[PDB]
Amino acid sequence: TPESVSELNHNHFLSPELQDKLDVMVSIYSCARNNNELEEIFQELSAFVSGLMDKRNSVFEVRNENTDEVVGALRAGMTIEDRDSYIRDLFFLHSLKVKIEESRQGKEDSKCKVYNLLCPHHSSELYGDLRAMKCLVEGCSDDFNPFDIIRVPDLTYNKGSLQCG
Amino acid sequence: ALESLRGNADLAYILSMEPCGHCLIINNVNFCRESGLRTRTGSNIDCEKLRRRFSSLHFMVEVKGDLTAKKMVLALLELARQDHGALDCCVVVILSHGCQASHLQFPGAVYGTDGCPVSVEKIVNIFNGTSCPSLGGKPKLFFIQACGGEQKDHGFEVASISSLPTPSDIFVSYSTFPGFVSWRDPKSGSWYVETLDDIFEQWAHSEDLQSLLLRVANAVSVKGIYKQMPGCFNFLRKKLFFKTS
Repeated sequence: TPESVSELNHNHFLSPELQDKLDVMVSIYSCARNNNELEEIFQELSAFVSGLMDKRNSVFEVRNENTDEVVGALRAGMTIEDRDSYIRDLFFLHSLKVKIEESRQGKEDSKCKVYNLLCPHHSSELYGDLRAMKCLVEGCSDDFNPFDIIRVPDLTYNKGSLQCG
Repeated sequence: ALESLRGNADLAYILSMEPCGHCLIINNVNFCRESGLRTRTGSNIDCEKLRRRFSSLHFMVEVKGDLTAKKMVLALLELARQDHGALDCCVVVILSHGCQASHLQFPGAVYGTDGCPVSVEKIVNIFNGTSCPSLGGKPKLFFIQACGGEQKDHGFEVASISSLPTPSDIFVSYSTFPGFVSWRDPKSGSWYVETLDDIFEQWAHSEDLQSLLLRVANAVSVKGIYKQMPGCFNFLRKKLFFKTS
């Protein structure tokens, strides 16, 4: 319960700063045409994602890797506020990805560099979290769907017994 | 019947010379922080299993670890540049992460250490008759241990003048069906390679390459809660019986 959340609270929604940063990127992305115009937007997300990955490694800890008995946990001297501030930054990525998928309804195969940041590899840490976020926001997802509960920062994803590769 | 069909010009490849040929093994284990790809632990066990295995089959085996995407291409190009006149065969094993791709000929891609892909399409076309003329009418094998796509499979319930074309004699053995994940135990190693080496021990002397990978496909298909279906894109003209002393 301290390490992770099952369902999203009022603390997990976007702040006015993140909401303003989201709306500016969405407006700039759709109205832009050439790949040269998106270089300002690409450098934002790649800076944001690399900052988001550092925020995970400072906040969270994975004990007992490559086993059945894998457990997630918060780092020493790290509060519940530090978790929810990461999940806010994680929500930003999901909600930005949703609106980019709306802007790419026509040509759904452009090979965009900005979109490929929001589609990380299926072994990665961020894929585990974004797939976890998608289940809670968009309702279940129904990929396999057992009795087990979904963790909104999936710390144990691809780190035990069976792994991708 | 068994021994007679081996030594046949029409139905089987001739592997007379010692060694058979070169055997490149790209083994990408440790990937960069920027890509976010997890460290493929237990692939060094799979690497050394195959390294001993192809050495037992009379191949000049050469392992190259943690290659970037550009070094993978330079490593494959330099192999194709060799004089395979005296050589009868050629093998290229690749152990890495993978992904789904907008393919034209062959599905799948394989990542480098830098974390950008090299398509299987591109890897195979390096060894075609135009680019590598020394392997003309010679089997060119490829064993690609990597993920096909992001999708995890649960499966279903079951009750218990001489004419020879440029892309001839290609054989790309896939570890998982295109668009599905390849599974791996950190201690044991990959399901594909663990099952490949075990079957190559027991049935290399009697059975051909296609018959061997049928056992690998069967043995891997029964495994685990999550499922995996290995196969191969066969473009061979004859049966490939591996040589053992």
